[PDB]
Amino acid sequence: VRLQRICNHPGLVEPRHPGSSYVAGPLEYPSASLILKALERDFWKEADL
Amino acid sequence: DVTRIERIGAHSHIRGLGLDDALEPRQASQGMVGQLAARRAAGVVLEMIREGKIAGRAVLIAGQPGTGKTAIAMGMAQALGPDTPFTAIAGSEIFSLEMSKTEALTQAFRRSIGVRIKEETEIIEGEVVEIQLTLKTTEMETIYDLGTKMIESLTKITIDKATGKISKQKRKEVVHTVSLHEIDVINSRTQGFLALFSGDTGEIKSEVREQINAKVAEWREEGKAEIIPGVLFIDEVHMLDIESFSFLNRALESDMAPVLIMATNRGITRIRGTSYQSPHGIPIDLLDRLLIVSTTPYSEKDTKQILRIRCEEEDVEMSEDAYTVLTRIGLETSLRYAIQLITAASLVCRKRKGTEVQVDDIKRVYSLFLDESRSTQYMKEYQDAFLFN
Amino acid sequence: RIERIGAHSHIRGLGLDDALEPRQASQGMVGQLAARRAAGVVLEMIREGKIAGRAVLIAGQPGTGKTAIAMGMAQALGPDTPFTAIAGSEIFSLEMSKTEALTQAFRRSIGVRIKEETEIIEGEVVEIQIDRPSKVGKLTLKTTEMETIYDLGTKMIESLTKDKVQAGDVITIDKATGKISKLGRSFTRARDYDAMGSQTKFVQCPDGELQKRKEVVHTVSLHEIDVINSRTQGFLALFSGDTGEIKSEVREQINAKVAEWREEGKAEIIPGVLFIDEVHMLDIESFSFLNRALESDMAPVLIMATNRGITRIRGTSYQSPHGIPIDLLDRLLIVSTTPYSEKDTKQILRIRCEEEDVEMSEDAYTVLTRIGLETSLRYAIQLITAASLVCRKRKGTEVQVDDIKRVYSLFLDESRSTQYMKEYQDAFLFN
Amino acid sequence: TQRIASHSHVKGLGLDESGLAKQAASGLVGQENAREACGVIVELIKSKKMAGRAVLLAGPPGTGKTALALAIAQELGSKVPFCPMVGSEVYSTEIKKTEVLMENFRRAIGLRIKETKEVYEGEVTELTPCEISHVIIGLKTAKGTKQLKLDPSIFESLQKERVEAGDVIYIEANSGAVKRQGRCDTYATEFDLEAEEYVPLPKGDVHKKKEIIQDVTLHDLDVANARPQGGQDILSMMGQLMKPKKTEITDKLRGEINKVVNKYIDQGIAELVPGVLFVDEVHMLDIECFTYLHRALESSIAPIVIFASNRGNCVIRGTEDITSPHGIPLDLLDRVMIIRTMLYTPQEMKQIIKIRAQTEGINISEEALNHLGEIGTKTTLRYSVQLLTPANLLAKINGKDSIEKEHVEEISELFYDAKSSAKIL
Amino acid sequence: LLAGPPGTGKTALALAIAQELGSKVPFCPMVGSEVYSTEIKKTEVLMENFRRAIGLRIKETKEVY
Ligand SMILES: Nc1ncnc2c1ncn2[C@@H]1O[C@H](COP(=O)(O)OP(=O)(O)OP(O)(O)=S)[C@@H](O)[C@H]1O
Ligand SMILES: Nc1ncnc2c1ncn2[C@@H]1O[C@H](COP(=O)(O)OP(=O)(O)OP(O)(O)=S)[C@@H](O)[C@H]1O
Ligand SMILES: Nc1ncnc2c1ncn2[C@@H]1O[C@H](COP(=O)(O)OP(=O)(O)OP(O)(O)=S)[C@@H](O)[C@H]1O
Ligand SMILES: Nc1ncnc2c1ncn2[C@@H]1O[C@H](COP(=O)(O)OP(=O)(O)OP(O)(O)=S)[C@@H](O)[C@H]1O
Repeated sequence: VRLQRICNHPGLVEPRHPGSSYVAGPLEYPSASLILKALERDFWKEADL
Repeated sequence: DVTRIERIGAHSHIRGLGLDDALEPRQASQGMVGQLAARRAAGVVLEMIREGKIAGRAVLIAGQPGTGKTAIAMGMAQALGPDTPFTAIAGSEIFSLEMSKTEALTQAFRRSIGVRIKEETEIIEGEVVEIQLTLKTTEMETIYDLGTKMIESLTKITIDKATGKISKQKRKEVVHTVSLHEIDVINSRTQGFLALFSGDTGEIKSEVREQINAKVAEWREEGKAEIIPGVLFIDEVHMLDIESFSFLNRALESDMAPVLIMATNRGITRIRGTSYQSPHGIPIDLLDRLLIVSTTPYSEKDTKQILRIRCEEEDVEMSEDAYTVLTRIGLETSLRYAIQLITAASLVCRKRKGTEVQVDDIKRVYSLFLDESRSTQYMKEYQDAFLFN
Repeated sequence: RIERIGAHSHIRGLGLDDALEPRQASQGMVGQLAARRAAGVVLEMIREGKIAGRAVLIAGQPGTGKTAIAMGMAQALGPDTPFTAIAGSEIFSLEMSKTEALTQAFRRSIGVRIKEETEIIEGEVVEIQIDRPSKVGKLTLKTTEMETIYDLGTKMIESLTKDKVQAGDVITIDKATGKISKLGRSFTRARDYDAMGSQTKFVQCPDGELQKRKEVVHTVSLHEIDVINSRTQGFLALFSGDTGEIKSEVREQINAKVAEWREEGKAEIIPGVLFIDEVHMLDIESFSFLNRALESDMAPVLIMATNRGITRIRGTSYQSPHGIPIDLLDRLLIVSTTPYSEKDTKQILRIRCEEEDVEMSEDAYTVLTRIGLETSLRYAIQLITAASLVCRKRKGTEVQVDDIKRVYSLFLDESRSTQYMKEYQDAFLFN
Repeated sequence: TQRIASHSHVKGLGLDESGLAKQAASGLVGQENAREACGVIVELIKSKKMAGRAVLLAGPPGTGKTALALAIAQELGSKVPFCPMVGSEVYSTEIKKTEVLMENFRRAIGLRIKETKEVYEGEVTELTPCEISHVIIGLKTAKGTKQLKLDPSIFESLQKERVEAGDVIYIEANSGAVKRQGRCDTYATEFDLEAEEYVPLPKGDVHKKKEIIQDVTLHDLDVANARPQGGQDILSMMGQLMKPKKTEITDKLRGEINKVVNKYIDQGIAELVPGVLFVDEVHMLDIECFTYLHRALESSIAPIVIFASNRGNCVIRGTEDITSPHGIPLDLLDRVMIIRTMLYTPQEMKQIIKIRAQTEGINISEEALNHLGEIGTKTTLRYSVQLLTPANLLAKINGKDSIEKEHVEEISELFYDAKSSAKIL
Repeated sequence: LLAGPPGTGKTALALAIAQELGSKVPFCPMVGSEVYSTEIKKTEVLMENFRRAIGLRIKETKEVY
C-alpha cells in the first residue's frame, strides 16, 4: 500500500511544505519613564528663539 | 545535559576575587589561584569602585602573557555583580566606520555610568471576566468609572490607576538602572532606542550629552536618581592610538567618569600612530594617571592548582602523574597550551573508553597538537616551503 | 554604429580547426600558435562546464596579444555563455569591499537558465465587444485554422481595456497572468480606421491552435538573483551598481535554491568566464580571496592577463613572478605568448588594414612592418589610420611609403619622444 | 550534473573507530597526523561544551589545510553550522572588521527552534470590516466554513494582497503574512477567458497549528532584531526604504538575544548546535583583528575556530615591521593548538592525482599517471591535477577514452607552472 | 598656550579660569583628538567648537494663560 502511494505521487507520503520565516517576538527594552523626560527643559526657562 | 548559550570559556572557572574581608587573597578561592599581590590590588580597586566616590581612576594590569590579567578583570567583574555597570571592550573595537575613536571611547565611558531610578506604579487588578467597570477578587470588589474608549481592546489584564494605561494587587515599585549612553541614545532620535541594538547611533552630539549630564545632576540633587558608577575594562589597550590615549587623558577627568581598567602584555614598544617608544605602548602622560598592578609568572604549584581548577571546571579527572606531566608542559611551553591539552586529552581518553586522563593521553595530545615553539622550529626546518619569509 | 573599429575588432575568434590546431591566419588571428591552442583547450573546458573554479593566466611581453587572445575566446564562446571582462582596478570601489566586488564579478559569470512552461493564447482579434454599466464582454480570436469566441471575465476585460485591443490586432494572452502582448496589426483587418491615425505596417495571422502551451527559457546570472533578492527593490541596483555588501547568508540561500531548481528540472547552470585584465593591479588581499573563491562549485573559469615579470605584489613589499602571489600562481595554468616575427607583424598589419578598409602598397607594408619591429606593433597599427588620413588629404587611394614616413614624422613613439625629452630634460617638470 | 571543484573528493577524515587515520580513505591520502588531530577536533565540536577553542593549520601551500577543514565539515554534517571565511573578508566598507568577525562568530552558533505555526487557509466567503479594529473573514475548506475576527494588520495585508471573495488565501497568524494564491476552482467554469489563476480550495482545516523545527543562527536573530522587518507600523515601514546597510550590532542586542535563547533552551523549544568558524588565509587579518580575537575567544559563547596559514615568517599586517611565525601574533599563537601539515611524497601525490582523476571522470593510463606524478614532483601537486582535464579534452579530440602519456606531454608543453614562467621572466 | 611638562597644572589653570568666569560665560572644553570625526571634516569640527564658545543670552517677558 505504501509503495502504491509513493508511485501515485510522493506528496502522499511526504508533502512539500511552505518555507517560512521564524517569527521572533519583539525585544522588550525596559527603562525608566524619567529617561524620556530628559531634554525636556523647564517651561519658564525656554525663551522664544 | 542541555547546552546553554553560556559554555565553558577560558575564564568560566573564575567566580570572583578570592579575597578575605581584610582583602587578603586566599591562596585558592573562587576559581583564582596565586597572583596574591595583583589580587590584593584588584580588591582595593574593587572597594574603590564599590564606594564610588572618586571619579575617573585608572588602573593598569601589566605582566607577561598568560599571567592572568584578563582573569583578574573577569574576577573583578564577577565580584562586582550585575547591578553595577561593567563595560568590557578590546582596544580594537574603537576603530569603527560608524564613529570616530573619540566617539567610541565616549560611548564606552557613558556605558559604564548608570542612573538608578525607582518608580511607584499602581496595580490592584485581578480575577475579573465581566464587562461593563466592576472588579471582583478573593479579597476585593470594586467599581471604576470610565469615560474613554480604551475598554474595547481591554475586552479581549491590568491597568494603571493614574493614566489608564492598558496592559494584559498593590502599588508595587520598579527599579531601572540606565546608563548615560542609553539615555543619550534614546533622546538623540525619535526612535533612538533602536540604535542601542543596531549600533546606528553615529556620533551623538556634545550638546545633548551636556544637556543629559545637567539633567542627571538635577535628578541626583532632587533625589529622583542616584548615580551607579561602573568600571570600563579595555583589554589589549596597546591597540589604541596616540589620539585615543590623549582623549582618555581628559575623559578620565569628568566627575561622570567610570573606573578604568586596562590590560597590556608588552614591554617598551611603539605607540600606535607614532614612532615613539613608551613602556607599555602607552604614552607616559597617560601612565602618569595610572596605578599599575604587575602580575608575577606562576610557580609550579600555582600552575598545577590552576590546572586542577580548570580540570574540575571542565569535569575531567586526571591522574596525579598526568598532572605533573602537564605542569611540566605548561612551565615549558605555556599555561594556555596545557589548559587546551586538558580538553584534548579528555577527548582522547573518551575515545579510548577510559575514565581518567593518563600520562599516555597527554603524550598523545602533545604529539598531535604543537605549541608555538615546536611549530616555529618545524617551520625553520621547512623554511623555504613556507611563504614570504 | 555605436560599435566602431576597436583595437580588437578584427578578432572574430581563435581561428582553430576541429583538432584545436591553430591556422596561421584565421578569424582575424595571426600567429601565437601555442597560445591560441591553449586558449582553445581552455575554451573547450569552459564549454563543458564540468570543472569549477579553473584559473588560467596569459603571460607575455607587452603587445604580444594577451587581450586579443581573450577577445577571441570571448567571440568563440558566443553570446550565450556569460563572459565578464574587468580590469583589476575596477574592484576598488567606494560602494563595497574588494572581496564583495570580486564575489559580484564571479557571480556575474555564472548563468542560470530557467525554463518555464507558459500557456499563451495567440490569435488575430476579429471582434471584441465590451459592455460597461461589473463589465461584460466577448472576444473572438482566429488563427489560420480556427476561430473561438471568448466570454470575458472582469480581470480579462480590464487587461484588454488597458492594452486597448481592437479588431485586427495580433495579441498573445497569458493564461496564468492574463498579460496582453500585441505583436502588431494583422493581414486581414490591417488598415484600421478612416480617422487621423498614422501610417501602417502589418504582421501575419498566427497559425495553429489558439492555446499552444510552449516552453520559454529565461536566463539570469547569480549576481542578478542576489541583487533582486537582497533589497526589496534591489533590482534597480542592477543598473546603478548600488548594491553594498550583499549578505553572505542571502548568497548561501541563492546557491541552495539554485541547486534545488537544478535537481527539480527548472534551472540549468551555465558556467561562464571571468576575465581580469591587468590582474597585477589586484592586491594581496584580493589574491587571497581569489584563492578560495575558486574552491566553490559555483565558480567560473578565470582568465587573467599580465605583462609583469618579477614585480612587487600590490599591498606588500614582496617580489613574485607576475605580481601575483605564488600560492595563487600554483592554482592556475600559464599561457605564454611569444614575441612576433617579421611576417606575423606584416600579416597583423594587413588584417588591421582590411578591418579599417585601407589599401596600402607593398613598399608601405615593408616600411610599416620595419617600423613596428623597431618601435612596436601598436604604434604601427595607429600609423595605419594616420597614413590613410594623410593619403586621403593628398587625395590618393593607396597609402604609399611617403605617407607612412609623413605620419612617422608627425606622431612619435615612446623611444623618440623619450629621446627628444632627454635632450630638453630641464624644461620638463619633476624629472 | 554536479560541478567538480577542487575539494569535491574529500568526504571525511578517513579515520577508523579508534581515531587512527587510514592511509587513504574518504578521499584523503597522507597527512595522517593532521587528520588524527582533526578527528580530535571533530570530537571536540561534537562534545559541544567548550567555547572559544581555536586551532591553527600550519604548513606550506598545497598540503591540504583547506581540504582538512572541509573534511571536518563533512564529518560534522550539514546539521552543524560550518561558516567558511577568508581573512580578506573582514575589510568591509560598511562595518568595522571587528563587527565582521563577531558576525561570523555568531553565525557559527546554530539554533533549532520548534515553533507552532498558526495557519488560516480557505476560500474567502466574506470580508466584513468593523470601524477599523476588526475584519470578519469567512474561510471555506473541504472540512467546513469558519468566520474569524482578525486584527487590522491582517486585514490591511489582505488589502495589500487584494483578496475579495472566492479567493483562496493563506494566512500565517504569527507573522501576519497573507498569500493570495489564486481564485477558487469552482469559478474556473464562469468564463471562457479570465485573467487569473484558479487553485483548488484547501482540503484541511481552516485553522491549523503545526510544529516545525527552524534552523537559525544567533546572527540571524541579531540581524533580524537590528534591522526589524516585522511589524506594520508606519515608522518601521519608512525605515524599510533605507538602503539595507550592515550595522555595528551592539553587545546589548547580543546579550538580549542570549537571554532570549537561554529562555528558549530552558523551555525546551530550542536546542543549541554550536558549530565551527573556518578562517582561511588568517594571515590576511591585521593586528587589530588578531587582538580582537584575543577577546572573542574568551567568550563563553564563542564557537570552535579553525585558522589556516601557509606563511613562514611574514610581517604581521598592520604592524609594518613585526615578524611573527605564521603571520599571526605570538599572543594569539599562545591561544591556539597548531596542527602541522607536511609535504607529500611522490607516491602520495600520485594517489591524490588518481583520486582527482576519478572524481573528474577521467581515465588515465599507468604511464600517464607516472609521468604526471613525475611532473608534479618537479612542478607541484596543484599543477599536475590541473593538467588532467585539458589532457582528457585532448584525448577526446584524438578520439581516445583515456589519457595517454603523449596527451600529458602536449598539455605540459602548452601550459606552464610558476617555476617555468619565472624562469622565462 | 599653556606650555610645560606633564602634571604642571595646565588643565587645572584652564578650569580655574572657567571657575573665575562662572557658568555665565560659555567654557567649551575640547581635546585635540576630537577633531577627527567620521561625519564632518576637522575644519568643520573646529569651526563648530568656535561657534559654541560664543554665548548668547536672550531676555524675554514670557506671558502665559
Ligand atoms: N608587564 C611586563 N612585565 C614583564 N615583562 C613584560 C611585561 N610586558 C611584556 N613583557 C615582556 O615582553 C615580551 C613580549 O611581549 P609581547 O606583548 O608578546 O610583545 P611585545 O612586548 O610588544 O614585544 P615586541 O617584540 O616589541 S612587539 C614578553 O615575553 C615579556 O618578556
Ligand atoms: N593572432 C593575434 N594574436 C595577438 N595579437 C594579434 C593577433 N592578430 C592581431 N593582433 C594584434 O593585437 C592587437 C591588440 O593589441 P596588442 O597589445 O598588440 O595585443 P593585446 O591583445 O592587446 O595583448 P596585450 O595585453 O596588449 S600584450 C591588435 O591591434 C592586432 O593588431
Ligand atoms: N591529503 C590530501 N588528500 C587528498 N587531497 C588533498 C590532500 N591534501 C591536499 N589535497 C587537495 O589538493 C588540492 C590542493 O590542496 P588545497 O587544500 O586546496 O590547498 P591548500 O594547500 O590546502 O591551501 P593552503 O592553505 O595553502 S595549505 C585540493 O584539491 C585539495 O583537496
Ligand atoms: N598648582 C596646582 N595646585 C593644585 N593642584 C594642582 C596644581 N597643578 C596641578 N594640580 C592638580 O594636580 C593634578 C595634575 O595636574 P593637571 O592639571 O591634571 O595636569 P596639567 O598640568 O593641568 O596638564 P598636563 O599634565 O601638564 S598635560 C590634577 O589633579 C590637578 O588638579
